[PDB]
Amino acid sequence: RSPIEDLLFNKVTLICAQKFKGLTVLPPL
Amino acid sequence: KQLSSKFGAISSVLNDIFSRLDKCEAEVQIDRLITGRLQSLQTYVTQQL
Amino acid sequence: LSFELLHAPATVCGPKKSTNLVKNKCVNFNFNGLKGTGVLTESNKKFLPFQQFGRDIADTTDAVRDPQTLEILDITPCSFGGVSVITPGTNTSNQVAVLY
Amino acid sequence: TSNFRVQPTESIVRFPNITNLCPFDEVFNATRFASVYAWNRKRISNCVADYSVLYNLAPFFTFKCYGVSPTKLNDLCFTNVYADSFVIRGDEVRQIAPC
Amino acid sequence: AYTNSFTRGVYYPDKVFRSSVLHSTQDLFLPFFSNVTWFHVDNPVLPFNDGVYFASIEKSNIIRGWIFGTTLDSKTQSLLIVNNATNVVIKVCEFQFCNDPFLDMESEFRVYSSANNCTFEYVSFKNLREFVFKNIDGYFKIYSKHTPIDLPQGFSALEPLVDLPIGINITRFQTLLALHAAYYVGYLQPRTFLLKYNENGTITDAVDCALDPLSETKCTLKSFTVEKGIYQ
Ligand SMILES: *[C@@H]1O[C@H](CO)[C@@H](O)[C@H](O)[C@H]1NC(C)=O
Ligand SMILES: *[C@@H]1O[C@H](CO)[C@@H](O)[C@H](O)[C@H]1NC(C)=O
Ligand SMILES: *[C@@H]1O[C@H](CO)[C@@H](O)[C@H](O)[C@H]1NC(C)=O
Ligand SMILES: *[C@@H]1O[C@H](CO)[C@@H](O)[C@H](O)[C@H]1NC(C)=O
Ligand SMILES: *[C@@H]1O[C@H](CO)[C@@H](O)[C@H](O)[C@H]1NC(C)=O
Repeated sequence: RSPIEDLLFNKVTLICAQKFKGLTVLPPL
Repeated sequence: KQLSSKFGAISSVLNDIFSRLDKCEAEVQIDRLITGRLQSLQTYVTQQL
Repeated sequence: LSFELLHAPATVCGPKKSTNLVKNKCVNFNFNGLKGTGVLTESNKKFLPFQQFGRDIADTTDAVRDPQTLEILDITPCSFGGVSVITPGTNTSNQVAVLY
Repeated sequence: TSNFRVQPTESIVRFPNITNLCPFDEVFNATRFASVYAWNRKRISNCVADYSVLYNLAPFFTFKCYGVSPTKLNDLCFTNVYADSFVIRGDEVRQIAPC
Repeated sequence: AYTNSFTRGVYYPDKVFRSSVLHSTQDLFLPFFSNVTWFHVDNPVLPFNDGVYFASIEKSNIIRGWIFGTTLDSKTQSLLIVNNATNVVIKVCEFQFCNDPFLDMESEFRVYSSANNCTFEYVSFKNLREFVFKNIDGYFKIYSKHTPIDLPQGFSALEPLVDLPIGINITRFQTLLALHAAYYVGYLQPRTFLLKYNENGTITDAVDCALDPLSETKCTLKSFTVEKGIYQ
């Protein structure tokens, strides 16, 4: 990634509790 | 937090209802839980759509 | 014969036999009237001496306190997940691939 | 297709080590009972209730139980038991109910 | 003789353990910035409604217990908890108090002349002690918290010490002093509090939801920080 993109991904932000209760997040393809 | 809701039953978890009530007396409580848990699921699916 | 719910350490019930517990294994548990399925692991958290079994956002018994050994445990559910079957086609071949 | 899970192997009971018996003889096989205006209150705690010797006293006209189901008096374990013993007539048996 | 109390009177409502959970509890916590009465040295008598929050800052051991009851005579039962500098004892039955109950080598027990029909008994400025007594479902509970230090600044979480299943009405409150030191007493009210937990599992801050509309907005957003905008 470019330094502009390196600044871009750093400006965008428990998962175990949701993972236990039947809620799973599929990773992007 | 809606899973954490009681939905008008005696308890918000099925383990307590299984430990306290017999299955025939817990039929109504399980029915009252599903009627509302499936509704929350449908509302979440509609919002996601 | 009035009764109150499990908001305190239990005192009076039947003479059920209390067997020894195991750790890091898929075993059912019965801690003072509540039952569930999972594994028992040692925890590094802290429970004030007056604290009973804990709870979470989803209102489940994540951690329990042993009334006999006064020990520290966690409750976590079993290894579960979705299974995916890769079918290239009914007319092509009967071979499938299993994905977890 | 579906969802897989790991089945449990055995069950573990971790009840506290209580050996003394509850004094059910002084509340069920008492010489006399109080009235409905001066009903007694007995604190039963820190003992074991077998829930099997009460059936040898007399046949029960009603066994109504709100909340906890009779079949499951042994699986649960309570922390405080209150007893209110008094006597009523036959037409006033159904009056022991809320509302 | 009136001083406001802020960020005091918060105790654990239940017996559950939560970590990093912004759970809201409705109980009898002391309202924030509420007027309480403080007497300095007597032993006046105060009504006991709902719950009573008690605080004390002394240099030596001056408070020698409390008196609870309804009429404080030989007609109705009264509750007495006293410490004789060795172990705290709890005994609630029919007492008979004098006009000026006081304690004076702590072997000058003269709070009551004689007792009868006893029902229950039990045997167990750098100092700050806080006590909370309340009656719910006929279950007496005592919350205690001691820490070294005109209310002190900061926050403190009160922990339960003993549990008493007395199940009697209490409407008369009276403290006991030592003769030969100021104490803070307040009245508890039903309020809604948003408690915050951490990784260790202790309360570091609390919010009284009925103090100011900012706290109501914090209750609505379920967070301690509110951003720029308009909220209903
Ligand atoms: C009974 O349980 C207590 C826990 O409260 C324990 O301290 C004690 O050693 C036990 N007694 C036995 C196992 O004989
Ligand atoms: C009640 O106590 C009397 C006193 O001896 C006894 O004879 C009677 O069998 C008891 N009733 C029972 C055990 O049901
Ligand atoms: C408390 O009451 C006193 C006397 O009326 C008054 O001077 C003081 O400002 C009050 N403080 C609060 C917290 O209202
Ligand atoms: C306790 O005393 C108060 C005041 O005397 C009274 O209002 C209340 O009804 C009493 N409690 C009971 C259970 O009678
Ligand atoms: C509180 O947490 C800190 C770090 O998170 C830790 O160093 C400290 O030991 C904890 N306090 C207690 C009493 O465990």
